[PDB]
Amino acid sequence: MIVVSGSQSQNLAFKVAKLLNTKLTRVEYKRFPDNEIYVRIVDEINDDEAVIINTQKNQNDAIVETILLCDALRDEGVKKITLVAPYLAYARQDKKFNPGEAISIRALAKIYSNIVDKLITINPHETHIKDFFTIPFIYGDAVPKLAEYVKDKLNDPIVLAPDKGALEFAKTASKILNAEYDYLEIAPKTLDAKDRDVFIVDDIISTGGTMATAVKLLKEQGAKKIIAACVHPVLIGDALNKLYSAGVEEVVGTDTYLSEVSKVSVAEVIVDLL
Amino acid sequence: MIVVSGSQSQNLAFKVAKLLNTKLTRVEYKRFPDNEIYVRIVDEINDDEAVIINTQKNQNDAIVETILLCDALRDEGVKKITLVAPYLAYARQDKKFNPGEAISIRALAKIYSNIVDKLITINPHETHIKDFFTIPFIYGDAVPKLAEYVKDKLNDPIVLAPDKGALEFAKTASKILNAEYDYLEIAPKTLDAKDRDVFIVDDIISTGGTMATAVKLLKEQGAKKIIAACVHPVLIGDALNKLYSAGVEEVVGTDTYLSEVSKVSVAEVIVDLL
Amino acid sequence: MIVVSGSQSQNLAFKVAKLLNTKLTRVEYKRFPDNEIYVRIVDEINDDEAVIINTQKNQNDAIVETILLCDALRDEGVKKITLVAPYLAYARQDKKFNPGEAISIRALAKIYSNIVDKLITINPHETHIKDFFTIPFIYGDAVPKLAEYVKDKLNDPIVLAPDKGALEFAKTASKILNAEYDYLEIAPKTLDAKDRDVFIVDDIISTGGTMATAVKLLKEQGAKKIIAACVHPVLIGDALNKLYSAGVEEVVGTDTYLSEVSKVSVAEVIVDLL
Amino acid sequence: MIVVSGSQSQNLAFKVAKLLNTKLTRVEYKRFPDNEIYVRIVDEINDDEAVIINTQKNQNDAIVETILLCDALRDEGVKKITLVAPYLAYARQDKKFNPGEAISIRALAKIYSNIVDKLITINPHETHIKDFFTIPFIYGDAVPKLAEYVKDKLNDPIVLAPDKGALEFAKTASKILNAEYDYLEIAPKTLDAKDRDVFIVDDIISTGGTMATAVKLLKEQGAKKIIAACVHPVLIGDALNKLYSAGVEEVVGTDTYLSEVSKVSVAEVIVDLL
Ligand SMILES: Nc1ncnc2c1ncn2[C@@H]1O[C@H](COP(=O)(O)O)[C@@H](O)[C@H]1O
Ligand SMILES: Nc1ncnc2c1ncn2[C@@H]1O[C@H](COP(=O)(O)O)[C@@H](O)[C@H]1O
Ligand SMILES: Nc1ncnc2c1ncn2[C@@H]1O[C@H](COP(=O)(O)O)[C@@H](O)[C@H]1O
Ligand SMILES: Nc1ncnc2c1ncn2[C@@H]1O[C@H](COP(=O)(O)O)[C@@H](O)[C@H]1O
Ligand SMILES: O=C[C@H](O)[C@H](O)[C@H](O)COP(=O)(O)O
Ligand SMILES: O=C[C@H](O)[C@H](O)[C@H](O)COP(=O)(O)O
Ligand SMILES: O=C[C@H](O)[C@H](O)[C@H](O)COP(=O)(O)O
Ligand SMILES: O=C[C@H](O)[C@H](O)[C@H](O)COP(=O)(O)O
Repeated sequence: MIVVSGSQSQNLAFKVAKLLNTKLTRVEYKRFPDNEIYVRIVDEINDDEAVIINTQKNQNDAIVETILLCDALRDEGVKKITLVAPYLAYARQDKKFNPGEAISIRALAKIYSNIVDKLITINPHETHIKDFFTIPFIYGDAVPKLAEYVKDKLNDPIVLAPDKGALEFAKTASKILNAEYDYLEIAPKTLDAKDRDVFIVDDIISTGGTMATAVKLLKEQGAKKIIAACVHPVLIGDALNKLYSAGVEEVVGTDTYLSEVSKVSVAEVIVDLL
Repeated sequence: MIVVSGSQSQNLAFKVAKLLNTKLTRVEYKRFPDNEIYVRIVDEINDDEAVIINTQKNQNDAIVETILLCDALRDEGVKKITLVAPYLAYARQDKKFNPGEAISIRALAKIYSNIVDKLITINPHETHIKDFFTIPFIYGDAVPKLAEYVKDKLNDPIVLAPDKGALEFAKTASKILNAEYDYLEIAPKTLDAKDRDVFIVDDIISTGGTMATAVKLLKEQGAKKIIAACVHPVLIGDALNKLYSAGVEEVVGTDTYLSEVSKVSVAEVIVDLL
Repeated sequence: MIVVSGSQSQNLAFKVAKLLNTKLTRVEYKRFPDNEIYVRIVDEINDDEAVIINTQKNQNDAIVETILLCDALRDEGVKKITLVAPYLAYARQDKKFNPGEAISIRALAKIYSNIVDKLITINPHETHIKDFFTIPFIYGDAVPKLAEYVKDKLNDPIVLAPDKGALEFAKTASKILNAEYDYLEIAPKTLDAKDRDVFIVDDIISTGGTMATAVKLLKEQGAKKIIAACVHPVLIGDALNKLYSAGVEEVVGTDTYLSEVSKVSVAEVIVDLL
Repeated sequence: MIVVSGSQSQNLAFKVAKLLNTKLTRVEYKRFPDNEIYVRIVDEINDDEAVIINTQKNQNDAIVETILLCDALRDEGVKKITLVAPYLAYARQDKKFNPGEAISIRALAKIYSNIVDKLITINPHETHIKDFFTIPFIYGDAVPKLAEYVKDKLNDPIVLAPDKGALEFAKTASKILNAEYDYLEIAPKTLDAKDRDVFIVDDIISTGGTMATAVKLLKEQGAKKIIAACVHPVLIGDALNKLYSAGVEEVVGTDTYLSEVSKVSVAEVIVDLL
C-alpha cells in the first residue's frame, strides 16, 4: 500500500505512513489563478493499493480534491483505494429534519461508494450513516487517546458527558482512567462534582455552548480542576475564549480537525483500522 | 418543468423562469456555523421534471450544492433533472498535460452523469469534453448576444479573435455585425486596424493578459474605438484595470460568471436549449 | 487630479475617470502566496491630487488596501488624497448598543482622518457618523438614479419605504416619478396598494427579510407590478430567491456593491461630488 | 494588567494569562451576516492597563479586529494598551523594492502607533522596521524554544541556516545545543553533513522551497536524521508534503501561526517581554 497525502492532512498522513514504515508518496497540490484545485501524483505508483488520508475541515474543497485524487490514482493503476477522512463533513445530516431537506451524507455516501473501495473515519456524528454506503464503512475511536492524554494530569477525577448522548464517550474514557462516569441532565444524573477534578468528553465542540454550560455549572457546584476534551475541535469563533472564561483548566482535541488545541493525534487509531 | 435556483445563479434562474412563464420554486440555502451547505426545497413539487440553474464561479461549492439539490429533488419525486451550469468549472482540464495529472472534468462528468439526466452549459472551454458524459451534453453560445450588445456602439468595426483558437467566436460575431473578421498571430493575420473601430471577442478573460496584449498592439497600429467582450468574465485581480489602461473603450461579459461587467444575459440562450 | 482604481471598484473608477475626461492611472494589485495585499502605482504621478475609488464589499481587505495605497501615493508626491468608498463598511456601528462594544465606524473614521484628506461615500447607513471625522465627510445619494431606472417600467405607481426610517428615500424617488409616497407601519400608513404598481426603495437589502415581507404583504393587498430597489445590494445567501418567490417583478441595485442586480451606476453621483 | 484574547490567538492568550496568574477577560467576537467583525468586552475592566494578544495569520482581519478592540478598551478606561502580535503581517514590505510600491509595514506602523502604546512581536522578518514606530517596538525570540524542543531528539547534530541571512538563528540554537553551526551558500560554507544529524532552523517556512532544497541536498551529502524548525510555520499548500518527501524526519514550528506542526509555544517568550 502507498499513502497519499490529501492537502488537509499532510502531517497526519506522514505520521501514519511512518507508523506503516512506508515512504510518503509525493503528491502535488496547488490552486490555479481562479482557485480551482490541481492535484498530480509526482512519484511513481507500482503498488496497486493506495490509502488516501485527507480530513475535511474545508468540507467542499476536501470532497472535490478527493474526487480528483481518485481519478488520478485509477489512471495510474491502483485497483483498490481506501479513503481515510478523519473528520467526515456533512455527517450531521442524518435524515430529513424537515420536508424538502436534502440528506447530505447520503448523497455523498453514494459518491464515495463509486470512487473509493473503503472509507475510514474517526468518531462520526452518527454511525448509522453507514447504511448509506455500498462499501465498507469503518469508524475508529479517539476517546481512548484523549483519556490517556489527561490521565496524567487529573487527580482521581470523574468523567462527564455533557449530554446523555455523549455518555458512551464518558464511559469509554471512564474505563481507561478507572474513574466513575455519568452525564449531565441541569446537574449530573448521579455523581457530584463537589471538590473533585472533572474530565468532560464529547465528540465535537463547535460554538462551545454545550461545554461552556457544563463547565460554568460544575464550577458553581464546587468542582476543582476541569479539562474539556473532544475528538473534533471545530471551536468556531470565540469558542475557546468562552470555555477559558467558564473556568476550564485546559481544552484538548485531536488532529482530525486543525485547531489551536489539537494536541492529541489519531495516527495510531487510523493505522489499526487499516 | 419547475425551475430551481442554485445559490450562484439566483437572478439568471429568475429571468429564465420568467421567460418560461413559470413560478420560481422557492429554494432555501444557508451555511451552518461550520460553513457546510444546507439546501431545502421550500415549495411543493408536483411536477416530476426539474431544471437546476446554478453557475460555478465558486467551483467546489457549486459542485457540492448541486449534489445535494439533486438528492432533495429525487426525494421529492422528480424523475428527470436537467442541470444548467452556465459556467462549467474544471473544463480546462481536458486531458493529462503531464504524467500523474487528473483529468478533472472527466471525473466530474462521471458524477454529473449519475445525478442529473441532462447537462446544459454555455461556451465550454472545449466541446470534446462531452465524450466524458454518459448523458446528453448540450452547449449553447452567447457570442451572438455579445455581438448584438456592441453592434449598437461600434462604427463599422472589424471582429478580432485574440488567438487563432478564438477565431470561431470572431466569425460568429462577424456575421451578426456584417463586418470582417480575422485573428492575431504579433499582428492580424490579414486585415489592418489602422483607423478602424475594433471588436475583440474571446470565450474567457482570466488574468487579462491575452486581451491587454491585443489591445495595446491594435492601439499602436492606430485602431480607434475598441471593445473587448467575452462569455465568461473571470477577470482576476486587476484584469480590468489592466485592459482599461491598455486603452479599451469598454469591457463586456455575460452573466455566466458574476463580474463588474456582466452586462449581457444568457437567459434566452438557455431557454432555447431547454 | 488622477483617478486611482481600488481593487474592488475597477469598473466604477473607469466610468468615473471617463466622465472626468482623465486617463485611468494604472495600478498594480496582487496577493502574495500567503494572501497579503500588494499595491504598486505603475504609471508616473506628476499631478499632486489623487482620487481613490475603492468600495468596501470585502470590508477588511478594502480598509487595508486603502491604507497601503495612501502610503504609496504620499510617497509619490500627491499632497491631497480624496477617498471614494461607495459602500462604506462598518457604518452600521453608529454607537455602543451594549456595554463593552466598540464603535467601529468611529475607530476607522480616525484612521481615514489621518490617511486621506477627504472621504466621499454613497448613502451611508447613518449620516451622523460624520461627527467622527476630522476631515470633510461627503455623502451623495443614488436614490434618484434608482427612481429614474424604474420610471420607465412602472405604470403610475406609488413609492413605498419598507420602514418609517426609509421614508426619506421613498419621498425622494416619489418626487422624480411624480407619484405619491408613504411607508409601511403591518400596512401602508396611508395609501393603498389595491390594483397599483409599486416601487419599494430602501438603502440596503441584506438578508432580504424586510423587503420579502413588504412584497408578500402588498401582493396580498392586491398590488400589481412591484419593483424593489436599493442603493447597496448586499443580498446575502438566498435573498434574491426570497424576493422573487415573494412575487417581485424585478430587484435592482447600484454598483456600490457587486451583485447580480447591480444594474444602476453611481458614477455620475460621484463625479458631481468631486 | 488584563489579558484580552484576539480571535486568532485564543489559546496563546490563555497560556500567557495563566503564566501571568490572571483571569482571561472574556471577549465576545462574531461576524455579522455580511461578514463584518464584531467585538465586545463582556467582563468588567477596572484595571486601566490591558494587553491584547492576537496574531495575524489572517492579516487584514487581524488588523481591523485590533483597531476595533482598542476603540472598545479606551472607551472602558484603560490608559495603556500593549499589543502582542506574535506573527506581524506585512513585515516583509521593508522598503520600496520598486518605484510606486507601498511600504506596507510603515503605513501600518503609523496606525499601531496611534492606537496602542506598545507593540510586542516574535521574530519579525526585519527588526529595522522599528524605525517606523513612534512607540516602543519589542521583539522576542523563539529560536531558543525551538532549539530546546529538538535537543532531546538529535544525536550530536550540527545547526544549519538555510541561507546566510538565517545564520543568527543557527548560531543561537547552536549555543543551546552546544553543537557547531554554519550556513548553506550549494553546500555548507564550512562543516560537512556526512553521517551527522542535522537541525536546520530559519524564521519562516512559506512555500517550503528553501528548506526542501537544503534537505534534499544534505541528504545527498549523507546526512542522517534531519529536523527542520521555524518560528512561523506559514507552510503554504503542499509545503509539508514537499519537506517530508525531501526526507526530513520532522518539521516543527511555534504557535505564532497555526499549522499542523505548531508544537512549540511562545507563551513564555511573550511573558518575559511584558
Ligand atoms: N454542519 C452542521 N452544523 C450545525 N448543525 C447541522 C449541521 N449539519 C446538520 N445540522 C443540523 O443539526 C440538527 C442536528 O440534530 P442532532 O443530530 O439530533 O444533534 C438538524 O436540525 C440538522 O439539520
Ligand atoms: N482552471 C484553470 N486555470 C488556468 N489553467 C488551467 C485550469 N485548469 C487547467 N489549466 C491548465 O491550462 C493549460 C490549458 O491548455 P489549453 O487548453 O491548451 O489552453 C493546461 O496546462 C492545464 O493544466
Ligand atoms: N454589518 C452589520 N450587519 C448587521 N448588523 C450590524 C452590522 N453592524 C452593526 N450591526 C448591528 O445592527 C443593529 C443596528 O440597529 P439600527 O442602526 O437601529 O438598524 C445594532 O445591534 C448593531 O450592533
Ligand atoms: N507577504 C509576502 N510574501 C512574499 N513576498 C513578499 C511579502 N511581502 C513582501 N514580499 C516581497 O518579498 C521580497 C523580499 O525580499 P527580502 O526581504 O530580501 O527577502 C520583495 O520583492 C517584497 O516585495
Ligand atoms: O450530542 C452531542 C452534541 O451533538 C454536541 O454536544 C454538539 O454538537 C456541540 O455543539 P456546540 O459546542 O456548538 O454547543
Ligand atoms: O484560446 C483562448 C485562451 O484559452 C484564452 O484567451 C485564455 O484562457 C484567457 O486567459 P488570460 O485572460 O489570463 O490571458
Ligand atoms: O432602516 C432600514 C433597515 O436598516 C434596512 O431595511 C435593513 O438593514 C435591511 O436588512 P434585511 O434585508 O436583512 O432585512
Ligand atoms: O532569509 C530567509 C528567507 O526570508 C526565508 O528562507 C524565506 O522567506 C522562506 O520562504 P520559502 O519557504 O517559500 O522558500
